[PDB]
Amino acid sequence: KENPMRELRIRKLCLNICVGESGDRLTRAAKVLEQLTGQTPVFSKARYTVRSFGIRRNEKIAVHCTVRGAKAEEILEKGLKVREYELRKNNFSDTGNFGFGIQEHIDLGIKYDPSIGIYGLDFYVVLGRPGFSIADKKRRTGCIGAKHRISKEEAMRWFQQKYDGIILPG
RNA sequence: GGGGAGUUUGACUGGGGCGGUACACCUGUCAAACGGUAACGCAGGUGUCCUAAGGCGAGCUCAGGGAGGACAGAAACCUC
Ligand SMILES: [Mg+2]
Ligand SMILES: [Mg+2]
Repeated sequence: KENPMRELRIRKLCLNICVGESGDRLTRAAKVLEQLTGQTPVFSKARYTVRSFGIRRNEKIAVHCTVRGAKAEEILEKGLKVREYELRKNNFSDTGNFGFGIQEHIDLGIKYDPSIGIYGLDFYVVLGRPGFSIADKKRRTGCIGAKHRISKEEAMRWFQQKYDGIILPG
């Protein structure tokens, strides 16, 4: 048997692009990201100052956004279609989440505009389960127990069964 | 305008002088489980800075570590 609603569902999908310098490149990356995600993304300032990468304290160097639900699985479907539903054993974290990256963006269904240029990005997905909001709600916060959490094997099974993908070793 | 006049040229202090400030303040210890308690005892700090680094209210949680993610690495950004 099974519990009808202890099943696995994706609860958020995070997209980010880290360009490493503020300016026209940054705002065009924000533009392509918001065109892809249908909503305005946000800028993240540099935490520290390191001159090896040519960055300083508190300038926007990356643009990221998060999605839930319908648009989340559509974007994830596009990304996995680009990655031909192929992932590696080490692509999955110990907490049940996973992710990957796309070297360039116009392949997943984005028209090439010569002005904006080309940009890669990182997809990440946080596998969830009904009741995970306990860990972050305000009134009576608590843990999510031991049985209810997600492990690497469960994430692998969910990925290979729902999206009929292949986990090549590596 | 030392030609001439009057006067002054601190204190502390293992003699005085040179050095130093133990000369006004602050922290720990000395200090002997109330408080107080000495030495040129020990380790140090002060003559500032702030329109917010003051005053309320709201919302968040930090250092670090582990596991993941294109360039990305020991270190850039995202997630748990
Ligand atoms: Mg005389
Ligand atoms: Mg006594």
